[PDB]
Amino acid sequence: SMSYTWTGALITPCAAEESKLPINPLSNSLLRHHNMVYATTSRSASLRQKKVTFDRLQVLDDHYRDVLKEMKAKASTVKAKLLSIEEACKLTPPHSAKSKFGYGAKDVRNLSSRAVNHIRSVWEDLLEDTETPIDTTIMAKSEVFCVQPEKGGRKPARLIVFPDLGVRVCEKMALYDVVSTLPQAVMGSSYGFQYSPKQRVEFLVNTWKSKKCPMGFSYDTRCFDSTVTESDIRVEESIYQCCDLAPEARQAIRSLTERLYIGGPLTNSKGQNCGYRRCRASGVLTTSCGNTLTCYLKATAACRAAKLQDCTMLVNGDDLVVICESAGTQEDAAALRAFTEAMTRYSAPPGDPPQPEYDLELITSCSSNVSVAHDASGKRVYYLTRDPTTPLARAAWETARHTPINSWLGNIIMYAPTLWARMILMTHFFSILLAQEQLEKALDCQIFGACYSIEPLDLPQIIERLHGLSAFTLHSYSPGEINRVASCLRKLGVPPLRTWRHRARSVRAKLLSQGGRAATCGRYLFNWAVRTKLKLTPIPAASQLDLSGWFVAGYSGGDIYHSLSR
Repeated sequence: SMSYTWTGALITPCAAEESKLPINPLSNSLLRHHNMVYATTSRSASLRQKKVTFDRLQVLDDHYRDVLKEMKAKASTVKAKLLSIEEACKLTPPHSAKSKFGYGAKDVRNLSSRAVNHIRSVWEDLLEDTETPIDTTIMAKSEVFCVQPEKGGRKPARLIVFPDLGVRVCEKMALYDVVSTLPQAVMGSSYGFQYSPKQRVEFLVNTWKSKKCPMGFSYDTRCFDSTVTESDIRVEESIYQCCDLAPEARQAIRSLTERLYIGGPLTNSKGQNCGYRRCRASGVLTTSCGNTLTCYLKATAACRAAKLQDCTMLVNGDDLVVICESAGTQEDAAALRAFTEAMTRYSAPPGDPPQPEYDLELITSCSSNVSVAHDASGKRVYYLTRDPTTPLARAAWETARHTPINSWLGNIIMYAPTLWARMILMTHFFSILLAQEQLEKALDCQIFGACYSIEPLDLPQIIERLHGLSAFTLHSYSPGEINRVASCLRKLGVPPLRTWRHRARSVRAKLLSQGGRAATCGRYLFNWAVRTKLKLTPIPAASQLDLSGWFVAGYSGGDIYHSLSR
């Protein structure tokens, strides 16, 4: 079973494609080495195709079946509701790809006559037609990175595969509630997306110390989406079907499984047939949930087969971290080898072989890792950090050119406590915002694949609820962390960290001398940069004004939007 068949037609771009940074003088002294920063394009689509096209052998054993049944039993607990056309319509992102049938995302959210009447047809057809493969578009995704340490080495583009907008709304009607409810109900504390980064670190540590002599590792599968088999996709549906479901929902889920989720024809932006998918589509609603369940399933079964002891996992789509209990250094080396054999049999082979780890801080997953600093009281605080190379490069790109997605806003939020977010990314972007006019203009950023509309004057209260008060008051970061950031600054040509302390005062001052929501941003955010720090007490609006829905589920590739928060 091949993940992909290709006809020969190209993955084409739909417009103009940017690949290098522009000669922009206030990307400037964010970053001067612009040769380092690039964006992926259609040109490298072929290279990705080769990487992502292969046969899939799958051998299921008693462990897999045993784990499946325990999952289904947990799933049998769930009752899932059918969404109405109006509710699914509201979940649609303002700049989601328009339909072939002469209407766009705007028309959907307005409940336009042409849009809801097409949507009803797609739904009715899901009921009348039970097997005809549903069309998708394949495209190259444009992502920014920093040139790889073997001389301008480069990641090729990712392929994004999605059905027409009308189908996307129907998926929401049938599977939105399911996808927001079932993963937690099945996987419990092992479901990553229920955790704020503060809750995430809290669960990591707690699990680590609950161990005699802990041992953890992270597992990376070689292009997970392609490893997912038609069997996997069906096993997945069998889990969904354990929910209490409306009869049309049940049919809709059944049809979407056979007509879309298991595979179907690929069409480029020119209308040409590119070939056929028999693996996971990156851009359907079920992609995160389905991946999270499928990764959790294969891994739990692989642990048992590998005879690892007191495995706890934390799963986030295809990102997988295991914290378990160590039988004596070449104990696990062997046990991981076994684990890897089992994952490989289940059709989930690794990228780089997994390595046992006996220091929590050295384990990296979700691109991130735990580090330690201290807050005013001097007490050791645990926080979640990351190599800043890709965020700092993306920040430079977003300065130089306009873009819907502002990942910088996202990294500030998610990595508020980190040294590099506070000194560089807050300082730089509040300066730009200050000088421009734009402190109130809400911006779109993504958390867990779902886009959010967010006002930058609400970071002090967002940061406080998601990270606590220590996020503004942390100071004596580890030598390892500080050395990563300093190193990353050299590689990119970002000015040294002491450079930013100077800049951060001016920005703080230009923003205390403004008052209001501005004012607050200068008190707590840039407190690290003043000479005799003032005493920061908890913000009022933080609690009884801001709201959930934020760390409930993973929605990557699922066309999901909340205009939640500010």
